[PDB]
Amino acid sequence: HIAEDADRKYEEVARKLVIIESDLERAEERAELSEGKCAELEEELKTVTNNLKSLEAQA
Amino acid sequence: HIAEDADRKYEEVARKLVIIESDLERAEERAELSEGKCAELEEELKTVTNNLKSLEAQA
Amino acid sequence: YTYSGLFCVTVNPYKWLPVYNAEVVAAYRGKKRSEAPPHIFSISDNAYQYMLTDRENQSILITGESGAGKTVNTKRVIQYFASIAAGTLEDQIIQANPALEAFGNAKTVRNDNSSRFGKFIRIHFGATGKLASADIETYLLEKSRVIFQLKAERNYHIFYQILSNKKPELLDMLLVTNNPYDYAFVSQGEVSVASIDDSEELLATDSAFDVLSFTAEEKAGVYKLTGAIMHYGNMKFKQKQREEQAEPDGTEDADKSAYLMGLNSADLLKGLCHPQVKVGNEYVTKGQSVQQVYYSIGALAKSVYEKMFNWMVTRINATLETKQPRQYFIGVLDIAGFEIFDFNSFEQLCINFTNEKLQQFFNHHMFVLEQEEYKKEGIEWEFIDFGMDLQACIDLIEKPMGIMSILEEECMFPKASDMTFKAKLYDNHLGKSNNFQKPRNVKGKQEAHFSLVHYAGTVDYNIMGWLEKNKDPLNETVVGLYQKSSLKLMATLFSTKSSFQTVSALHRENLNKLMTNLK
Amino acid sequence: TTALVCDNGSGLVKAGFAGDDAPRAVFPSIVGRPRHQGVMVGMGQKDSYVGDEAQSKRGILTLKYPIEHGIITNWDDMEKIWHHTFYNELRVAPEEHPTLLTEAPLNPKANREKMTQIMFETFNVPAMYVAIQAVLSLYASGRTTGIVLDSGDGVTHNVPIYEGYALPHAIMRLDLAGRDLTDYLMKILTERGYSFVTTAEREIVRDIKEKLCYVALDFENEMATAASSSSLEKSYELPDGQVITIGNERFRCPETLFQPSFIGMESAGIHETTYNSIMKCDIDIRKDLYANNVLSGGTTMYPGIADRMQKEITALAPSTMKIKIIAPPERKYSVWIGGSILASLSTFQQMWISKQEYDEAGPSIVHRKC
Ligand SMILES: Nc1ncnc2c1ncn2[C@@H]1O[C@H](COP(=O)(O)OP(=O)(O)O)[C@@H](O)[C@H]1O
Repeated sequence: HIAEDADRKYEEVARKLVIIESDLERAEERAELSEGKCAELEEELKTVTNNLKSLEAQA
Repeated sequence: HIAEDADRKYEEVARKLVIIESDLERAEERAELSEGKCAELEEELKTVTNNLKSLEAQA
Repeated sequence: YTYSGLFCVTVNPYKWLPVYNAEVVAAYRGKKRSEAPPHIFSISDNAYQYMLTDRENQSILITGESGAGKTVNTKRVIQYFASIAAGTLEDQIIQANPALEAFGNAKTVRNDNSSRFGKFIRIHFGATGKLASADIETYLLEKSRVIFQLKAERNYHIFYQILSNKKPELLDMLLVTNNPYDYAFVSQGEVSVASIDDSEELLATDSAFDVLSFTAEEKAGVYKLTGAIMHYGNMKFKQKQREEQAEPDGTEDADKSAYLMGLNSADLLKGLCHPQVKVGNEYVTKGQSVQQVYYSIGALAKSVYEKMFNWMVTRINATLETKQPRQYFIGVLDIAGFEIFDFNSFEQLCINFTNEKLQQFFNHHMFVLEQEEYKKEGIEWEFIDFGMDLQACIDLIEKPMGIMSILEEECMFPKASDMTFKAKLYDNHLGKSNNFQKPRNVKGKQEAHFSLVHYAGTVDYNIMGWLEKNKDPLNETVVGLYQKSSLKLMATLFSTKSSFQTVSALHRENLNKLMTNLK
Repeated sequence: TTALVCDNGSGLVKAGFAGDDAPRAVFPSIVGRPRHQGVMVGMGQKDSYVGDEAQSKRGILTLKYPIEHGIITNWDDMEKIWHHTFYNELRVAPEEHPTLLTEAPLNPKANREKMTQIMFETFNVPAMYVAIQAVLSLYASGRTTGIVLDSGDGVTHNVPIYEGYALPHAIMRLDLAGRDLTDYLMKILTERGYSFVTTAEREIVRDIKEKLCYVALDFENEMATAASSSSLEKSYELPDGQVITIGNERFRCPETLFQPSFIGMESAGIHETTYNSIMKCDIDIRKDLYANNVLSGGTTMYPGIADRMQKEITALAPSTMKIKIIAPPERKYSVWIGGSILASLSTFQQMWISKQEYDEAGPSIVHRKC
């Protein structure tokens, strides 16, 4: 009884582990994609800062 | 014998589960940190672009 | 040879004389100073006698800023001590010397081979007066040079010795070119003097490591550490776009040094830009500006260099020691002396402070001697202490409102500069002390900022740059990284409920320890 | 001899030695007393628990803060907390150490009088001193000019400094801080079904606040976004299982700092009181104040608070000034760091209030001179 109980509940534990691992891989993709997009965004911001400072000097 | 072998394999898989959950929460907190900052600096980019346009009018 | 009250003045003759060899002149055994001619052999023998009749260690303080005369006298006194109380200690001592020559000597404005530390050679003696092993002990070392050198000077010889491209094996291992003007930690003043070669001295140091107990690893590791100390000099950081934060731009020297010392590159950059701290029971990232990162880099370089130096001296003590448990020893103290240059700065101030301390020590000794002699002849005559009450007032530099405490305060205070430092100095001392005086700055000569009335005259100091030179913030995150390095020499160095560190404070503590030993 | 730095605060005691980089002891400023019967004979039940021992036993205790809004309203409890701090956390003898206490600006004088009397009599400190939290925060920021916004657990205050000169007529003090946000969150969580009424449950809600709450850059469209999708919902697990999920509460709780009308206060947001404190200063220094807003304290640790602050002040100030919000990553211990720096200065060792001065002048010396 106790052995099969542990068996079933901990196989379900392994199922929740599959879920958590899937979502962890998803979150790694999310993090890497977001940091790449935001490195692009920081390129945009540094460029536009250069633009504004140069152009306001001219102004 | 079956019962204790099962219990030990299970507990090891679960102690890997716990670290998978920790790395998942770390990944998602980093991703949300990122995206939130990225939209805040997106608003910053909007401001600096509006200033760029007003400055073009000034030029 | 001459006697001066209690000193023993020797002049370099520059002409070979048998006045020391052979032992025909060494007949001073048993003889006293007051009867025999005035030779340093008489003093060595007197120290021997005093050790045998008093069981109290003896000390020989030989003047060291003189280029010659001191070294030959040290050789002659160790030879004499071997002779009287007889692979020898003299051979052994002079074998591993190239290590110290390359590590603790640098091109000075008024020299070209300058002892930039304190060498306290202990020749140990048996229970009865039999020669035992002899260990070397080093004291306060001018570590500020490892990063900053004045114009028309350069740091310790070993850097240019290595960078003379003599062993292309090394300059191939340390990912390092040969042009000295590419490394800011060495290209500050002048890269080389014409009064010495670097290749043959590199060979001498190699042979020193060989005669030393060093293996192949205990030599490649040292070369790697010196290469890393050079690679630190040209790491670059920039304020993050639009907020404040120091971040790295380009990691070339980063990867170089990371591979050399045996660390990770991303981990090192993160620990340099994001140092962690323990708040009660938790860790929190601390922010770092660019100047803070640079200060930390310099502090790391200085700490590494001093640790390596001390470890090498321990290795020399090990390879040069094998003897029965002995009791007593004689102290041979080599150290720089007082300085009065045309442009005095922080280092000169520290050196003059040490010499003020030593001179007060001598004055106390001579005072108690004269007072004893007066109580001996029944001559009733008492006077204010001739030992300390002369310089104890020229010890502003240590009392907790003098120059050093003010400099530390200014190192801590926000937005402090050299002008504010000068203002504070004036408000606390100008007019309120007699030894503190305003310099008489005449147009046509270098500008001073204040003048101290030392025992050896009134010296004029120029405080420009003391703030950056006194800061010493150690980055404990990077030290923890060091403690895990693969290069076993680095881990041995850094084996052993912080941002307040200053060069002056460590210097004062070291000087206190040295005086405690001598007293 | 080294000195002690004892930034008290209304939610956390941070103590340590002058000259360190971070406080040596950080524990809650709380005193717990047993609530239930007690049946095990020989268990050795204590009368009261302090610090974080009262935090792990909080299931059976009723917790009380002896400091309400920066003011010490229970002096026996405060004495217990100080005794604990000295003897069990730092493990020193107060007779051998000057002590640097700290206090918020613009609070009653009896507070400081009682502080110094307590120290000198029931602890026999050789000397002591009561600083102002904002000045120490500026010390720790490495500046001599700026308008510092300190926001801890009890009180939020602005102090504008210029060249080391304070403008005491422009100091503005506000009385909503971490604790009022905790109470507002306890009240807002009931509209999802969760009911926290005990003091221990107040601690649980405080932790939920410290883990899941953030400041929205634009409140209205953030509200509309949380209404439309459900990507803003996180989950938290109480210390008995029983996970809870919160949605727009995450940013509705700290938004109270910018609209104090959510808790029925009439004051203005912290951005507006900062701007008013600036506009109360001499027209020549306010350009340099605009660029040195120094954030300090725990309540300024929400994600996105610096960006919202800069957006709001930029919208208020003229369109030519450069608004710079300076938010260090360790800004939660800025007051203690600055206090250690201050107590380490050589030129400060004459500013202490020696025991002899107290014996001559009574407790009234603390503000009459120092
Ligand atoms: N990471 C965090 N995010 C949001 N709020 C926090 C955070 N950490 C602490 N707080 C808030 O800060 C308060 C404690 O801050 P602190 O500066 O220690 O107060 P005090 O200065 O009065 O001791 C707590 O009430 C808590 O609500």
